[PDB]
Amino acid sequence: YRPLGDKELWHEAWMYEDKFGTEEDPIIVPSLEAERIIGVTDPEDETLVVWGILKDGEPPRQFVENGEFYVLKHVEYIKKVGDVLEAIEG
Amino acid sequence: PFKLPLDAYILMLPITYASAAFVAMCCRVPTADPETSSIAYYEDEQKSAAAAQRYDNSFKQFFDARIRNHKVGVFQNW
Amino acid sequence: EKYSHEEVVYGDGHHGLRKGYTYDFEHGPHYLQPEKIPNFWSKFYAGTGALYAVGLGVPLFAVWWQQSKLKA
Amino acid sequence: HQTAKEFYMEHIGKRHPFHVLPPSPWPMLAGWGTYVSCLGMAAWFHNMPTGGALMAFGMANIAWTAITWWRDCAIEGDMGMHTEVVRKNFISGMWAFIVSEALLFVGLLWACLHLGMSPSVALQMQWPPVGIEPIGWDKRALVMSAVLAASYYSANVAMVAKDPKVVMGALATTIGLGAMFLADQYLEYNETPFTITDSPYGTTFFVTTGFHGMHVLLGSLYLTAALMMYKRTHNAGAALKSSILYWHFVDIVWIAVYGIIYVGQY
Amino acid sequence: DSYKATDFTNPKYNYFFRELTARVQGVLLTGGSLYGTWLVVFGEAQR
Amino acid sequence: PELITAPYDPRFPNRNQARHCFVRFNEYYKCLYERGEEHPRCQFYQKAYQSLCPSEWVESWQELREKGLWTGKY
Amino acid sequence: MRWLYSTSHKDIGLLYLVFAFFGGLLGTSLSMLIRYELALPGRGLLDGNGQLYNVIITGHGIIMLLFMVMPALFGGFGNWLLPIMIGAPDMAFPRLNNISFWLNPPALALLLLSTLVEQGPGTGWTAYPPLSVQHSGTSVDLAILSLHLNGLSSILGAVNMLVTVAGLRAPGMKLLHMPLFVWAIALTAVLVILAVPVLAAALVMLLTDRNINTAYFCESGDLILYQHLFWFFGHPEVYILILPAFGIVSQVVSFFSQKPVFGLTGMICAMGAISLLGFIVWAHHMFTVGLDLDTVAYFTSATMIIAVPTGMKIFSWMATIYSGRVWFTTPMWFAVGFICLFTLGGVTGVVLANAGVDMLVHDTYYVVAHFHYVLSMGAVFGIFAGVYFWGNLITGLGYHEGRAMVHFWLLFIGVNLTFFPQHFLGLAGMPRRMFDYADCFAGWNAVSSFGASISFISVIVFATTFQEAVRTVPRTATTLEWVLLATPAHHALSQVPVLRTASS
Amino acid sequence: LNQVWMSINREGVFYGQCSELCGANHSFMPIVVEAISPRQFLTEYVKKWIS
Amino acid sequence: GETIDKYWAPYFPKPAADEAKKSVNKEMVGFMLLGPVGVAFMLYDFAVGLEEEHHVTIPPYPWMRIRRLPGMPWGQDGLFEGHPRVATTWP
Ligand code: HEA
Ligand code: HEA
Ligand SMILES: [Cu+2]
Ligand SMILES: [Mg+2]
Repeated sequence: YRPLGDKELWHEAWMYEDKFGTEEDPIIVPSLEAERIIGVTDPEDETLVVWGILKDGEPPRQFVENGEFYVLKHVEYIKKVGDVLEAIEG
Repeated sequence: PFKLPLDAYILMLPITYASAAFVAMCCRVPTADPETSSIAYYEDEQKSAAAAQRYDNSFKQFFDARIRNHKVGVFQNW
Repeated sequence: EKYSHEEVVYGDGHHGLRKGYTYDFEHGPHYLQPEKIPNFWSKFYAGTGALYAVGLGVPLFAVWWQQSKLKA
Repeated sequence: HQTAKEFYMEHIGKRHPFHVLPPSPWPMLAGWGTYVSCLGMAAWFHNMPTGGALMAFGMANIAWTAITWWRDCAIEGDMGMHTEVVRKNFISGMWAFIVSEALLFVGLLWACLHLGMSPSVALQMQWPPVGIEPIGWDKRALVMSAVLAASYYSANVAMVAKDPKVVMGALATTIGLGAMFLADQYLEYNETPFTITDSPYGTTFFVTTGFHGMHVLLGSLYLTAALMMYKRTHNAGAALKSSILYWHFVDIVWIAVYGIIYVGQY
Repeated sequence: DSYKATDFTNPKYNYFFRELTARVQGVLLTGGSLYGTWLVVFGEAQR
Repeated sequence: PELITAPYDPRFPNRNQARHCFVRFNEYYKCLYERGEEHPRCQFYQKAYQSLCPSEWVESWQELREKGLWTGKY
Repeated sequence: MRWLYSTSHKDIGLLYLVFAFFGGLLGTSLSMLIRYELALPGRGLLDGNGQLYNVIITGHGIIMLLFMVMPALFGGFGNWLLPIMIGAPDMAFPRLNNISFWLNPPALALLLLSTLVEQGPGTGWTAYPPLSVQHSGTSVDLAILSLHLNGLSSILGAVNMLVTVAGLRAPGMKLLHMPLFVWAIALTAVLVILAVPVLAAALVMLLTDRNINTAYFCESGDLILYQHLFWFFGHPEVYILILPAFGIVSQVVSFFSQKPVFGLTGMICAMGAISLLGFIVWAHHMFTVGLDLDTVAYFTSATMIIAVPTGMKIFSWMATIYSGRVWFTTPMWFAVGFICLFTLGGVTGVVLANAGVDMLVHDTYYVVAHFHYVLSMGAVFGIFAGVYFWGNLITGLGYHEGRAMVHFWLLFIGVNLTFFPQHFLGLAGMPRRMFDYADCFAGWNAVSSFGASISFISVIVFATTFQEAVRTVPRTATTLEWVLLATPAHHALSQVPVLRTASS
Repeated sequence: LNQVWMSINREGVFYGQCSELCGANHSFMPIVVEAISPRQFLTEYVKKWIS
Repeated sequence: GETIDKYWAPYFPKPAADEAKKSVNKEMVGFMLLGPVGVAFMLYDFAVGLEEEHHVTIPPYPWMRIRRLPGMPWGQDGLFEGHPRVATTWP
């Protein structure tokens, strides 16, 4: 994970991961439903934002050019990281 | 919130000028001739004439030479 | 029941079509479904005509009212 | 109903810390109550019969709907619908409302400063006008200043205290010191040697002090409503902090009002 | 076990505060609005 | 022929000239009280306020003086 | 029940839009009487009743300023679009958002009811004393109470907007990633909170002068103090009504150019500089009231500085269209028409800002032409640009493209041939707020009255543009409202979307 | 009491109207200024107002 | 026992018992600086109230007792005005 200092404890991290999504090793995005809107910035320009829709049971998907790949996973609970695992502090 | 772009300081120079002009204008009004709550202010004619002529001259004496030269336009229309 | 604090706080747990709606606006995929109101285009044109008639006829009535007061 | 809480947990509560409301009828009733009270106020200005009664009827309807709305807000605050971020949203909203009221007071004191500094020929260029006796600063207004500063410090006591008895006593002390401000303002309004129709001095004095006194009354009622919720559960949340902020705002407004009108003779 | 009869936010008071007022005040504002409209329109000011 | 009007008073610099009217009207009656009735300076003040003040303003000021509602010392 | 008891921001925004359309219909109807009376010299359909003409222009100006543009931009598009755009699940105070709407039909009813009482409130939309005080009866009090209720509506809405922006943003989204529409609405809310209570104080002073025999603006008071307070409100008011139009133009131009906005931080600094300079130049409405020359000197020199940020915004819009892949539809034309015709209205403001030139054209139809350029080409074009752009997302109905271009061209022809001759009338010296003029002013008044009929016919054709919509499935977008279905669900953003920064 | 300093270059008849809204008959308060030479003004016109 | 406020409670920690009492004492010093003396003088003022009298009649200057409309919405005299002081005779 990234340093959790100066982060709100209820932000559901995975967005604070130390991993760049590749085709062979994507970032798994948890979801409470079969589809979920996320937002990816442009790696060469922070001011540019692209919103996309991930679907369950689909191949890895890239949103911006030279950006990460993402896979949705349907879960019952999403870890509200800031008190879920840094309280575990394993 | 962000990095102030090279434009924003060029904007901020006349904005600071306008704010300073506004503050100086609001400040000089309680040091003016008609802002006196008495009739006995005008019975000293030397001091009142001096104060009101000083209220005339400031910010107008910069323009006297070009008022006399009729520099009332950007171009020179006769 | 029916006046408890939970009814105040979480509303009434109604499910399905409300009274005369043909679509679930609260929990369905669309909060406005104008292709499911029966005879929608008659009602839309009647409502737009009424809105046009009132919005163009209120100042005319106020002109007629003020001038009927002088002419007396 | 039993599954409505279940539905709220499954779909709104467990996803984000923000509060989603069911449908409510009080804004529509409050708007039409303002309409009725405005018609009544217009009739009461020009001495129509049964106009003041209509204005009081509309204002009573507005006050009743506002109390019902605030009771619903307190009920929702007691079923634990408001997380910490919702309470910070409450504090930020009170800050914005306070800024609006402060600009209203700045507009009110603008007129006092303009009229007092340059007396016109209609007043024979004398301020204050002859016949008007100004209210001094070395008398009962100074007692009001001391009392309201004490109310400021007592409301500051209740903000940091953790003992419930000390909090309730400090709240009651600030409410009682606020009620002593108003009953003394009533005596100023009765003993004064000028009316609201006597010169722009009387006009500006009475309009500005009346708005300030109405804000003192509203802040005292807000602090009183905050105390009874603390009396029951020993927990107030955003009701205590917003009310203490509003009371501090009233105390800050009084400083400008006193310094402009009572000291500056404007 | 957390509510008294002296309590303003009692659940037994919710019908009176929320259901009865929603129709009583709803008809009172209609009656006040019609009378205020007639009073301002068809009334004569004495001041 | 030459026409004589009220001179420019340096004490009154603004575009609103009501105070010049009022002060000249008051200086006339101060001159009338102090230096007699037929002094040249009093006639100067009289022609000065007559040249500036509207007639309605002046007649309102003598009815306020006659009713006793003039705040001047004299 | 649904439309009476609502707490959803999307229902409240739609109610604001329908209300603003009703107010626009009322002000269109009141404006055909103005142009039908002024078509020919002499006495027209008003039978020489000047008080009724003053009532008509007062009600028309107040309605079009306060019950059309603000309920369409600030209340209609802002409430529908802001929580979806920043990712908030709802507003911060959902029931305050319903009373912010429901104080507007009472204010409209009071204003329309003041016309049927006595001889009506013929004072102008500015309502200057002692003309407003001299009016005997009830109509002026109903008008001022209507303004009070609308100001309370605006203050409540601004508080809700400012708390919704600051505290319900999506996770990971800072004050750099919000669209320029959000920044415009936030700055408009700040302006409303700082400006409306000064108007409320001035109106309370007006009621105490009228009905309590007080001494604010009277024999022993000062009447210039009213103009000071009212225009200290009123110059921020015209920037309140144009900033959401700037936001809508930015969103429309960036969409169909297939490009992001040029100079985002410059755009935000320009909107902030416009918001800040709008509070220190109010007295350019008071050049002819007899202020001292130093005050007039400052208010002349500080008014023209507003040209620089607006020019920066216009040039950045042109740079956004520059080097793009542009497709011209009906919202794209209303934005191009905005940028072309707002520039024409802005340059006459620079002329009016110069005080010596303003001594010749004050209270003439030159001023009328200026502010109908910056309001009928600036705000009305911005409103109609958003109606065709977001309409299938908001209402669930599409629009016929050919009839929308017919409506755009009828409107563009009508409003240009209406207010462009009024420049020549105002330069020649035709004064404002008059229903009869000199014989030589007949030609341009006939031309302008011909143009107003084309504008009215354009208003008629707009009701025929609506048709059934086609619905598809979204995948990606650059803003959050275009990955949603048309129409969205009642709880849009069923899961809260987050913004993830790319890793190393 | 707002003062204006004015000096006219040429003789003629100059027209005007009132330019502040003031009631039902705001349209019907026109202004006409007649300008003549100073010697005519001081030898003929001012003799109409000597009592 | 499954409320939203308790559900999100561990994610919003309180910012960190005798320091509270120290702060109460610090604020109560300023409270007692101006508290008892103002209450004592106000209770004195409540007993020296409507007993003094003024007989200074005011001449009816044009800026006194403005009556642009006849009377007031409640009556003839001002509100809270037991004894008008402006001359109604004038003489
Ligand atoms: C928003 C501001 C606005 C708009 C749009 C207009 C629109 C028009 N106005 Fe006016 N006008 C004013 C603001 C406006 N006006 C003000 C403030 C005054 C001053 C009054 C006073 O001095 O007291 C004034 C006064 C005024 C005068 C001067 C009168 C006088 O001095 O005596 C004239 C003269 O021709 C005029 C004519 C017109 C015409 C022909 C239109 C045409 O454009 C007709 C309108 C056509 C439209 C297309 C606009 C309607 C918009 C919609 C319908 C969009 C809403 C739709 C949705 C929300 C979906 N109006
Ligand atoms: C939409 C509302 C709106 C907007 C945006 C504006 C914008 C401006 N206005 Fe105006 N105005 C009104 C609405 C508006 N106004 C109304 C309703 C009235 C009459 C009130 C009444 O009823 O009495 C009025 C009246 C009014 C007056 C009072 C004059 C009088 O009535 O006697 C003045 C004086 O300074 C003024 C000036 C300006 C200026 C300088 C701008 C500037 O913000 C415009 C700046 C824009 C540009 C200048 C063009 C873009 C810039 C460039 C392309 C760069 C190049 C430019 C240069 C190099 C100079 N307008
Ligand atoms: Cu302006
Ligand atoms: Mg004017």
